[PDB]
Amino acid sequence: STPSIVIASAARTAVGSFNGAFANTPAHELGATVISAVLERAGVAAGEVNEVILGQVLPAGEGANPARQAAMKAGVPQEATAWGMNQLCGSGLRAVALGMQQIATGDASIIVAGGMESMSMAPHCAHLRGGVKMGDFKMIDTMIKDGLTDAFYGYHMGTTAENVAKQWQLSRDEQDAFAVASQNKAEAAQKDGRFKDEIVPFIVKGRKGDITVDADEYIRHGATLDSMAKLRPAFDKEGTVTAGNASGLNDGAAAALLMSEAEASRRGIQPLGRIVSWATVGVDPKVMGTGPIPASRKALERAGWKIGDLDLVEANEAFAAQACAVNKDLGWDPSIVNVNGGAIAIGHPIGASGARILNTLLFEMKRRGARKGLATLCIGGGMGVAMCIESL
Amino acid sequence: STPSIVIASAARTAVGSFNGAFANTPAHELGATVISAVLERAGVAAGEVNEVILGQVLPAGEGANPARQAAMKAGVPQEATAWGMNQLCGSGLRAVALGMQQIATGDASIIVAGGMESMSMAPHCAHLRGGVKMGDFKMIDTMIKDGLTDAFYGYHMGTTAENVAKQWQLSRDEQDAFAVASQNKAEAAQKDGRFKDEIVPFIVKGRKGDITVDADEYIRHGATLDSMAKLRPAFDKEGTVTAGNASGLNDGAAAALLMSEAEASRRGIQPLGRIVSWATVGVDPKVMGTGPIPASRKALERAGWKIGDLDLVEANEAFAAQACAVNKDLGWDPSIVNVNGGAIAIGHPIGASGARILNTLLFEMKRRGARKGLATLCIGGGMGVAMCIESL
Amino acid sequence: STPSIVIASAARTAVGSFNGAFANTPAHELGATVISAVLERAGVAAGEVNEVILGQVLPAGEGANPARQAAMKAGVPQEATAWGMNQLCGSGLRAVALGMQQIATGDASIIVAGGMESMSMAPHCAHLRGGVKMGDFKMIDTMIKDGLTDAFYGYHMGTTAENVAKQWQLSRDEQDAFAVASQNKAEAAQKDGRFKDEIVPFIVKGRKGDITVDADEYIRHGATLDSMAKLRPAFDKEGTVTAGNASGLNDGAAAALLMSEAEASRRGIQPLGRIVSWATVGVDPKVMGTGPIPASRKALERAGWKIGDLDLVEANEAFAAQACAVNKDLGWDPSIVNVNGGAIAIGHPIGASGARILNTLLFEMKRRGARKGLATLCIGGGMGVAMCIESL
Amino acid sequence: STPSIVIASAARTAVGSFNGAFANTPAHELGATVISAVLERAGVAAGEVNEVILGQVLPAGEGANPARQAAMKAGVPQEATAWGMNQLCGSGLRAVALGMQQIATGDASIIVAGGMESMSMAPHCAHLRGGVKMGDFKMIDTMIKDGLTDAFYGYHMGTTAENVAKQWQLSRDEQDAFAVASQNKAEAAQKDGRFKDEIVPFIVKGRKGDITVDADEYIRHGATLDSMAKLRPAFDKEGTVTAGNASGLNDGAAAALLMSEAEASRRGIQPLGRIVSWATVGVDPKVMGTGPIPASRKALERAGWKIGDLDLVEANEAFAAQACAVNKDLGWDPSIVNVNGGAIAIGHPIGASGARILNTLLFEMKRRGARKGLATLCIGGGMGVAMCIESL
Repeated sequence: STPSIVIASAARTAVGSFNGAFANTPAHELGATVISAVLERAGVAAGEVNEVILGQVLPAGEGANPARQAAMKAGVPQEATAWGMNQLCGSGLRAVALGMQQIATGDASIIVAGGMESMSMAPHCAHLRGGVKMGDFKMIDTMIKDGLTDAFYGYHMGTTAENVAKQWQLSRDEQDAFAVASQNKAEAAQKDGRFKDEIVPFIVKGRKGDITVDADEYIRHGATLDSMAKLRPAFDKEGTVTAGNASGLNDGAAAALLMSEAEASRRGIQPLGRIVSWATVGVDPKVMGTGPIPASRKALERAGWKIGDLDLVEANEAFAAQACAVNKDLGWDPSIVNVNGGAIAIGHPIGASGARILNTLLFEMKRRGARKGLATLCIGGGMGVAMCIESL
Repeated sequence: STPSIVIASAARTAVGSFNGAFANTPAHELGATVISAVLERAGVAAGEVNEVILGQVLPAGEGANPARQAAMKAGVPQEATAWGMNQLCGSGLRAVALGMQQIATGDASIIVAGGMESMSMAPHCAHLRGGVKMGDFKMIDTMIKDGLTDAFYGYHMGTTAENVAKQWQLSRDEQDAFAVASQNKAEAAQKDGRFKDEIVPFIVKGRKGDITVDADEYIRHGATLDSMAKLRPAFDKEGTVTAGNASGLNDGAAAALLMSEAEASRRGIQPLGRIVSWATVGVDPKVMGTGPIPASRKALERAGWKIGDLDLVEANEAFAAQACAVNKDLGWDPSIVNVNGGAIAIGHPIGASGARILNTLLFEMKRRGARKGLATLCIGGGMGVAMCIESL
Repeated sequence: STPSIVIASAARTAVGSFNGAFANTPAHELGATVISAVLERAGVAAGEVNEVILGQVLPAGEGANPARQAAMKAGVPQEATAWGMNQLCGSGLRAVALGMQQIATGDASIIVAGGMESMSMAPHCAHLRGGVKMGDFKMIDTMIKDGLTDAFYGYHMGTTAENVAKQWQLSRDEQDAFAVASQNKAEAAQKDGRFKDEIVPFIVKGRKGDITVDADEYIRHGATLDSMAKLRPAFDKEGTVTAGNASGLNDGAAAALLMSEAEASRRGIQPLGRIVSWATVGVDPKVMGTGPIPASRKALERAGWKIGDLDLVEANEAFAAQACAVNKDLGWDPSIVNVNGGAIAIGHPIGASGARILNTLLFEMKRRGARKGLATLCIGGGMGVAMCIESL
Repeated sequence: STPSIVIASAARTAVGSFNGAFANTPAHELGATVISAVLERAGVAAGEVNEVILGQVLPAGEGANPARQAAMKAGVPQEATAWGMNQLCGSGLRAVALGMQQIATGDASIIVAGGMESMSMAPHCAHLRGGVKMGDFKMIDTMIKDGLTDAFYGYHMGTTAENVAKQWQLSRDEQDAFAVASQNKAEAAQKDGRFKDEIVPFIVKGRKGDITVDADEYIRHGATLDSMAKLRPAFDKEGTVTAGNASGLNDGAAAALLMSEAEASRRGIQPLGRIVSWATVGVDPKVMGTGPIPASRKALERAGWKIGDLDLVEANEAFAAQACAVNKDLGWDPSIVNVNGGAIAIGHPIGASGARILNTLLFEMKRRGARKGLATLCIGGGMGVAMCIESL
């Protein structure tokens, strides 16, 4: 016996548009509906939860330990514990791995892991203690500063996307075609109802009416090639990366309920998947979108799998440029990759995104009867993270 | 196989006073000194590090994933990984448990773990995207909001301290004595040089001069009972908890280099300790200070130890009120607890604290030849974390 | 010598709604349009103007001396002078009076005078020099603080409205019926093109298309009594003053070209009127709304006129409570007061209001053939101002 | 007869250094003390005051109509009226002319007029109603934005001071020599007790000790030429204007009690002087410092005086450059100009300054026995204000 951890249930909120559906909704409120959903979906009571682990990159101003606020809201008992973590864009997936490890070391039985992010609610800030004798000073967008910018060179992540576009010789036309495809695929999945199983509706509490949000709002309908082609390079004036072939700024939460394989068998739960391996690797910050390459490779080696053994893949679409370079290097069949669209369409709620794509993978593996899956993301500052899933 | 992880080496900066020695030093610069130090003290090169894991509660405005910043600054290679975590006051110790689990489950060989915090540099913020159509709005002190306030009932942690004072019938005099004793013990320890081993000096790079910081500046010298007795209660106009019998606002970093016991041996390292067990449990938020009770018990049970087996103990002094209740309920010999003073004197740099007291425990264990230790902290929002360590 | 000052010409921008048509238009820009307008209307060249005087209450962040900025934009030469003034709500009419005095004392020949206000562009502010060691601080809405709040009692102007309402025993129903009557009057005048003459169109300079504003946007079309009677008290909680029976938050500018009666004859100008008298008087800030009573009476005594001699009156509608009280006490025929509706419908761009209503009176006095006219406003901090005008 | 308007009395606070003696004193508190002092020194009851006129450039956040606040706090009754005005740096001397005009037009019997300024209390601000969707923004220093920045070309007043220097060929050694001379003259005078009479003491209400400010604290004692020659230029990096030969940022208030000459004589009051003329003129903004030239020539033509005639002058030293050029062109004897020093030494409380120098002139005229006096100032944006005084 070697530990075997399973994913008993999963869920996500719709991914809200920047200052959209979740514009004034705290990340923990989203996370709390996702916690209640995994619990209800699994047939597990809040009472049984030992720990809640929630990847989250932008918690400034939300109060002490937003993960515990989420667990507490969801009725997870005070006797349980909770914590937040930050491996930037990888966070939501990394948390799942960290969850797995709690069970594997005998420290916990039942874990809810994933991530949550409200980019809309990220505040602007300034260090004012010393005090500003005289003159103007900057109020800093914490979302840009703490979530989207390279810490060591100063530039937007998009600049790394360009570095990757230049290196892999990825034309504007390749990048835009990829973008348009992500949209059209995500539209088709959405229209066919392929996101319903994974999405838990979220009730946005109002003064003048409650609003039920259960549709991914960032997905553009009838996206045209021309709409992409017309855009201006966003980061480099003779660049190639645009706001249309990059993912956006988004809100959401996503999580999974985990237990041992034998525990799921005792409870009669038909799990979404066995966690067969995971990995995280570093790369050059300058080309951070390449992260998935060494991370997926290492994850696969750990499972004893060939790239060609995979039946479905979710590789997060930070930028068309990096998603393209990843697909090229790995060489896996692109028809099995982000089959229901990706982040360019669906969005990128940073700390939740790793769990969001996991949710998409898992519910698509169930529906198509895919045996072996892999989810992976690039990570600002130069890292990768990947996870292998096998169906039971 | 039952993995066995050792702490090969450890270090910490001196603990800075609010807006004092480290007033404009970013937390990751503190962390980077400590990473370098654990490496040099262990005889391990930075190239050998697989992951850096740093608890940090107040990273707003520092830029993306300060743990990575710290790790890169210290010459940890881009191929390694790094991430931050947040379990409030527990974080710096939890990070060490979580680094242990990385090695236990075969994912890493070498981990640097602890925490870092610059409460000084924590900014003021506001959510300003929606705009403010009209009326006044708060610029919120992130330090207080995200670090020191109960997220549910809204009040300062001192209120939970009052709740513990009331419940355990802890007089003002008893709290003040406890406080004065922490000061006196820390001063003794400092003058005799007992912080020297644990502290790595930190160079505050100036303009008109580099200043080396290697002494704990929060410790007040010649602290009198009358100076404690004269203070007004800080949270409850007829309460008992004061600025003097509470910890302060502080800046620091602290860490442990971890590896398997078989690896230390290969390397010929004489480790500071073996991690025999850890535990984290929740309690009622209203009395979060009682955290250490169920976590310490669970940790000892896990280790197979009685309370009486312990030779040394570091229990973090957030508030004299809670430190007293912990010591009462546990009933361990108070002459073995915080033998070189605690956080009322030394300071409480939130995310670094758990690794700070682990540092103090390890180096005193080595000094005096103590076989069995325990580090534990209370955690805001109602938790506790604890770790058992055995000498080799 | 008996001087004799005439208003050669006059014009106002339309009145914009809070965060509306002029949401991003600086005051002096609205001001500059009005300055050139009175010049073009009078057939006097900008280079003939000796001085510009503009009432302005909320000039924070617009830069040095916005009166000099509006004058310069409007093509008044540098050899001239310009200044701003603040008698709060009465500033715009008071400036008109200050200009008359320049000519009377032989210090100037041609003056432009009035007021300008952008309540939209009023910032939030905080005193931040000392620095802020710890704790939240307030970001202060200068529109509320410097414009709508009584300095001596600390409450909103609407509270002084409650006071006057209680003093005069003005029912909610009476206050509301005034409010609907003012809206219906205004909506009638607008449709009928009675505001055309005085309104000079303003061009909102844009990126994605220029826009011409020439219609008062705050007037509610189809104002009903039932819609009024549904609202809640805005200030007091069993009060009588609502948002529907008080004036709004608005932007705009208004001015008048002044010169000696003889000067206008030299130039073939047919003046809108002769300034016969003016007067300002103080009252209790708690009932600041009563201000127009002593002021209007003083003004009438200086003119050597009786109340019944007036053919037309513009008495500013700060609050239906106060407007109703003033009218009740003076006993001037309601049918000659605010004939084209008042501020409850038109809005109340503070610094500009007083020239605003001067414009309305002057042009409607031209139109119907009225010979004697009176303008008056209540003033925050417990003042009144008034002016008497006679047709040539 | 003729409108003959006299200064019955005069008083001024000491001028404070920036963030110094009056660091947390609101302007209106400084103003109230000065209004009370003009009344006492004259022997006039506060209830006899008709209206109060206070220049003031930086009222952001002080609340509704600070001139009204000054007046009420000073004990002037609610019946009186009060308002502020901004002709920037001339505001405080222009206000005296405005009040004179109230009495000359027969609209008022007794006026208190001057200026007030807390440049230390001036806050930082931003326009945030619309909201800041994404990205960094500036919090703006209103002192700078609204007080010392030319709104047209964008630059600090010291650049226009540079423009006058290059134009007038005023060396670094020439301006330095004027600066030292203005400090010695001002220090000498202060030691002699020559500011005593004009100054009313102000009481800084403290918590741990009240403090009596009765000395100009911006004056620097033992001012040498070498410290002045060792300064780096502040505005132009290879320039000629420094912090040392330019005026400073300061706090203070100052005023004059006004009434007709016939009136003074009824009350048995020996006036400080009679206002014989005044004037205000525009100039090229770029070279704003030259304002005092055409304004004094004008003032003198309206008095029907020659420059020679003058027995004493107070020409405001905004900068050493603008000053020397105003001294050079007009050709008035330098010995009678700023005889007790100037604004370089004493300081420059923007909206109060004009009223400040009027005080020095009036009181020094009284002591030394000068019959004819002139005060004058340059004004940002390109204006001059000036006033001719005659002793009885």
